[PDB]
Amino acid sequence: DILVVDDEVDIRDLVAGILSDEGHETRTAFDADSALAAINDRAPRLVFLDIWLQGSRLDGLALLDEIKKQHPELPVVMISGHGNIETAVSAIRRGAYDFIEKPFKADRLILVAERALETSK
Amino acid sequence: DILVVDDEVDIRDLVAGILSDEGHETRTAFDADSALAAINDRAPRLVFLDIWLQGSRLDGLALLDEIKKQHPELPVVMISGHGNIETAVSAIRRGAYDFIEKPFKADRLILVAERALETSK
Ligand code: BEF
Ligand code: BEF
Ligand SMILES: [Mg+2]
Ligand SMILES: [Mg+2]
Repeated sequence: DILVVDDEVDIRDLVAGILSDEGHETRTAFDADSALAAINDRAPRLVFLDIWLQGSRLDGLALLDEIKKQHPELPVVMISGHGNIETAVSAIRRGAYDFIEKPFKADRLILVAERALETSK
Repeated sequence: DILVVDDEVDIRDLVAGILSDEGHETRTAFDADSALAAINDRAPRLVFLDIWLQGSRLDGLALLDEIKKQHPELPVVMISGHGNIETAVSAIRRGAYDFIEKPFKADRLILVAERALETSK
C-alpha cells in the first residue's frame, strides 16, 4: 500500500495514477493531519511526502519526523520541488529512504517506490 | 584526529589549516590509495572526502563505500563542489554523516567536524 501526501491535487492524482497503473494500491492525503489520520487508521507500506504543505500544521520534514518516531520501520520518500542539497541531506538523516525531485519521470517514481517497498512489510 | 582527502593542495591546506587552528590534529591525502593507506596505518576519528578525485583509482563516493565497509564506525563527511541532490542523497545513504558544499564557510566546516567528532572514538 502507498500513501501519497501533497497539498496539490494534480500531484496527488499524477503520483497515485502512475503507481496504480503499475499495480500498487494508492491512497492520498493533503496535509499532516490527514496523513497522520491515514497512517493511524492502517499503516501503509510506503509514504510519499511533499515538503511544502500549504495550510498544513506540519511541513513535510516535521511530518517525516513524526512518522519515523511512531513507525521507524515505515519507509518514507520525499517528493518535492523545494529541495536543495541541505534539505535532501536533512531528509535522509531524519529517516527518509530517498528524495525525488519535482519534476520527476514516471520510471524514476516507480523504480524508487519498488526499491522502498522491498524494504517494507 | 581528522583525515582530509582532496586532489587539490589548496583545498587540503585550507581545510587542514582551519581545523588545526581549532585544535584538531589533521592529516591529508590526495587520492583513494593515499587515503586508504593513511586509514589502514592508523584509523583517524573523522574523514573529510572530496568526490572528484583527479587521477584517483576511486572517486570519493566509491572511496566512501570502501571506508564504511572496513570501518562502519568511522564518520565520513563529504566536501565537494560536484554535488547535487541525487549525489548528496547517495552519499548519506552510503554512510556519509553530512555533505558540505564548496564553497564553504570556516564555521560551517568546524560545526560539522565537531558534530561528527561527538559521534567518533
Ligand atoms: F510542495 Be512540495 F515541497 F514540491
Ligand atoms: F573535486 Be570535489 F568533488 F569538490
Ligand atoms: Mg506542496
Ligand atoms: Mg576534487
